[PDB]
Amino acid sequence: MKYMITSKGDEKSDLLRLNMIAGFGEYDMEYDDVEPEIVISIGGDGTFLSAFHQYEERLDEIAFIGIHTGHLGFYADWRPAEADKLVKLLAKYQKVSYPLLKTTVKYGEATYLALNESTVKSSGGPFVVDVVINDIHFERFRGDGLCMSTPSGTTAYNKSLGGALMHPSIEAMQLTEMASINNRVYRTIGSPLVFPKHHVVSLQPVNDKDFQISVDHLSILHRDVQEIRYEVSAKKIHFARFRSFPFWRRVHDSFIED
Amino acid sequence: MKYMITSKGDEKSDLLRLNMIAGFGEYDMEYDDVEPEIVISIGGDGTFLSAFHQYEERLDEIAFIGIHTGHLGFYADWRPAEADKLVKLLAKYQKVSYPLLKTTVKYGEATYLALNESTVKSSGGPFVVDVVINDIHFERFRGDGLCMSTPSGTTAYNKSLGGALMHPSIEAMQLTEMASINNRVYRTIGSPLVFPKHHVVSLQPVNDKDFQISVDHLSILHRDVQEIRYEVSAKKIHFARFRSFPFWRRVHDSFIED
Amino acid sequence: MKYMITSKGDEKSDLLRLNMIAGFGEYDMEYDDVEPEIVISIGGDGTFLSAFHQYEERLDEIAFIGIHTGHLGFYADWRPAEADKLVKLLAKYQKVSYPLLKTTVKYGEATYLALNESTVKSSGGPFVVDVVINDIHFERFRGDGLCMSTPSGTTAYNKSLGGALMHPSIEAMQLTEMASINNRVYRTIGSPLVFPKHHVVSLQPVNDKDFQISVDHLSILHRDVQEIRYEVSAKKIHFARFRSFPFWRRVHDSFIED
Amino acid sequence: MKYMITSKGDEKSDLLRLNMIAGFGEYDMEYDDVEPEIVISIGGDGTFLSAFHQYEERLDEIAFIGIHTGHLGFYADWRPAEADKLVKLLAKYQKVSYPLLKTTVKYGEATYLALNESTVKSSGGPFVVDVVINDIHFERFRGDGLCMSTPSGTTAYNKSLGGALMHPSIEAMQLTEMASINNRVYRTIGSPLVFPKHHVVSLQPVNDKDFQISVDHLSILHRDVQEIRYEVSAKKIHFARFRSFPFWRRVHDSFIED
Ligand SMILES: Cc1nc2c(N)ncnc2n1CCCl
Ligand SMILES: Cc1nc2c(N)ncnc2n1CCCl
Ligand SMILES: Cc1nc2c(N)ncnc2n1CCCl
Ligand SMILES: Cc1nc2c(N)ncnc2n1CCCl
Repeated sequence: MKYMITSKGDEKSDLLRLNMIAGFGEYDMEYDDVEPEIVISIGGDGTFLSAFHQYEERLDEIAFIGIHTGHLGFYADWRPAEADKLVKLLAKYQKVSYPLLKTTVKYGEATYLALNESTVKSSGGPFVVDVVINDIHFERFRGDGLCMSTPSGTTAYNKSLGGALMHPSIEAMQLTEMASINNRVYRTIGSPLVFPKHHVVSLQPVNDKDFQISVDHLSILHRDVQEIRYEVSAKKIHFARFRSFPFWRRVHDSFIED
Repeated sequence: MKYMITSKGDEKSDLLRLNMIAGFGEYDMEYDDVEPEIVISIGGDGTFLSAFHQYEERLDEIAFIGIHTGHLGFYADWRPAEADKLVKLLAKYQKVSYPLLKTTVKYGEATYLALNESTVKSSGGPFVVDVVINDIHFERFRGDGLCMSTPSGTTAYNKSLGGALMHPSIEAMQLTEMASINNRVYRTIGSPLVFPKHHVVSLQPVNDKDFQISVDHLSILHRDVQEIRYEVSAKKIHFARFRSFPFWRRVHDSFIED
Repeated sequence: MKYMITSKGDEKSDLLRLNMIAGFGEYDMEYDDVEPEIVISIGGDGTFLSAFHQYEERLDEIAFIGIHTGHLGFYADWRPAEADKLVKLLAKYQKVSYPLLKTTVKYGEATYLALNESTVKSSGGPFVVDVVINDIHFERFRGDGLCMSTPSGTTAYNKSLGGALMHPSIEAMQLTEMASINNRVYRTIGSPLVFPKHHVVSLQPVNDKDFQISVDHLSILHRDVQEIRYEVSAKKIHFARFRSFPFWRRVHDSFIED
Repeated sequence: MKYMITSKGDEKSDLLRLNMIAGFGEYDMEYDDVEPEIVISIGGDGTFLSAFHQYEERLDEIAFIGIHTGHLGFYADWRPAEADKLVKLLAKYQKVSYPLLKTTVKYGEATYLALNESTVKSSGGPFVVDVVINDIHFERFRGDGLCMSTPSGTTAYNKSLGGALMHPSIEAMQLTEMASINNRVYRTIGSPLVFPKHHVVSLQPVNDKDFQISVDHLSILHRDVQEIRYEVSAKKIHFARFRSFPFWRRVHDSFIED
């Protein structure tokens, strides 16, 4: 069974990576960073984000595993001291799948897959877009930007904006506002919105058509934008589970105490 | 097919009720407020709430219809001028189901069914409870109270507390905080929490065991409480749909403009 | 110079109280709980709140001192181990004054002095009041209640409701909302409001005239209420300062780390 | 008495400007856009913002007047139909002063005067700064940015971020957070902070020293930044008042109804 390991790049992560590779060598494991079936991330949730996007074209044949060399992450939920215990079991577990968010941009198409969220800002000018939900004009948003988050991504940027945390077993997506203007003439919903599967949220410009669109940690500028389309992707990320680590326990350890 | 009609009690609602009853008399409809299969509510969402709780023992044999004599409600989504058009079609539509919230209270059991939400406060003293999620201690809440809302109830009390609006096709429940205390020694999650089906949220006392527990508009005091249990109910409320009125359009008309 | 000491009532506070009284006996200090000029509070901010209200008729002749036997409080900012050091200096310091909030209730008058805040709720029914600012109708509030806080009280209940923290050198008062309803027909400002000196905020009923009015920790029901009047009081509480303990440092220790 | 008039540039504003200039010609008024003593703004609060910054070097000799050709603004509080009535009285009123915010940037100094607010973001990377209040380390902020607002500016960007509205008679400044990160290891105060006169709020970098600093509508990038200093300015903007238009009425008309 093929595998590969990505490292944060610091001294602790590179050394932990070489010790796991040496451990897998004692088994029948084959290192292959081209067509792997097991992808291990050593570092933080940001390193795991990079590992996910390096193989988003083969998500159905890959089970991800995360190791946090710093603090407890949501995707990297393995202690460095438990690395050798992980090498044995990984060489012969069950698979756990999380939903993902699809982002489509159209000009005068480009699709992206997000694990945390996808946000839209205005390249310098004021951000004004009309929010269309299933071909129905819902609101004209006026403010800093908007954030569409996955279930597992609600603990990231979505949380800082006031969004709700939702369990990853729910196939849904959540949209939250960034510093919206609300006076007697400009009105937005304010509340976060949770959309189920097969619901399409479209963002359409009003004046400016240049938007700073981000997907997870990748932020790239798009010029002459006609529409930004959001929907829950049909593809899912697969994790390799070896023990019981509930999502609500991960939330407790990351935010309450540990 | 049996039916019944509840009225808000004012002049406009009582007159609209008698005109619909006379219209149903022209068909083969039988008025029966004991074992009805069609329950019509004329007034507001509060009147619809009363109509739901009067027949929560026969939810699987009843399709609800709401008429708003005041402003546009979420459950009463029919104009009074469309009443006669409603009488004809209702006498020979499709059924639409929404999930519900189950509330269990234990002393030293009482179950309730909520359409909007179920909240917990403290009878006078300070409100302190431990929040347990699937037999896991998540947080010790310290503040005014807590609110567990249904999907269709997220537009009510849940919205005023900062909760997210979620589409009723999602079988889930959402918990939100009321004026929580957060300093260097008392810590809550703050964010709203969305729980899927088969997840159990338990509230357990610390000192005071008397709580002011509410279900929709019913508020009753409970003494010597041992545990408050929350989970998505297996029973669903059934609406009779005659036209396309999306939930996100109901949200737009109630909060954006109409 | 006369003095008195109030205790939380537990073992640690009562013992610390008797040791300070014995220390003051070694000086020319006279214990008098009737007409004191120095009032020491041993326990928490709640105990300090009680000590303030026991002598609100002689605020101009009393300098308050707080000792926290538990965690760091905002009004009780002295460690128990620093008690003997406090007894010496207190027997021959400078005075520091904080503004207070005045609350007037009228029926068919009763004035109260608050150190933290004064809140208004509805005795069971829904809470609806019109908010009048300097004889100008500002908004019709619809929700759980309202909270008018002093500058030093903004770190208490006001903080849990989203209010801003303001330095006690600012003679002002801050009003915050409790779970307000905001749809297309009911509209409140939502933002907290900071009022300067000589500004009068009046609350007037709409239907129900019975309100659960609270002042600091005292909560008492009022029937047949005509108006609730708010303004910054002309009286100030006086603290005895012996060292530099800035307000922003007290906020840091209570909420960031310590 | 010298005067000048700035226009939004559209057809309605330019025509209203030429009609007022012709009206002032019938009096002893002298048009001078170099050393004026009366500055009239015709358009919106953005146009008024431009008019303020064009003459921030002569604030003590200038009384500002605003005219809104669109909707009711906070600084432009005169209807276009009341223009001729304004020309007569302005040619022989009382002066009203509002406080301002001072912003100092230091490299390896540049001072700015803000009427609404001054915000700090990170030029691309993550925004991390230490917040120092009167030479005391208060918090290490981690998020999108920070916003320091004037009293009259609290109805603008400060409001969208959750800040409190404060009456302009209070000489103070208010700081609010933008999408802060708060987990078990990163902690900010969250609440808005209101600082009185003579209090200094300093922002110091951690890693990145390039910041996108904005003052009102001007946004300019600063490289190799050592410190960002905030304090209530000693200079005040002067308005020419002809009638009673309370601040709380301006808030009502802009946000509640009009
Ligand atoms: C990169 C990333 N993702 C998440 C996530 N889902 N929850 C919480 N933190 C996350 N991070 C790191 C930001 Cl501190
Ligand atoms: C009784 C009730 N239920 C709801 C609901 N689900 N959404 C919005 N408003 C509701 N109301 C009436 C309160 Cl105004
Ligand atoms: C009674 C009290 N007053 C305050 C205050 N001003 N700030 C913070 N905490 C306070 N407390 C105790 C509540 Cl934990
Ligand atoms: C430029 C500007 N200043 C303000 C202000 N102080 N309050 C409200 N709106 C303002 N605007 C225009 C933004 Cl819509």
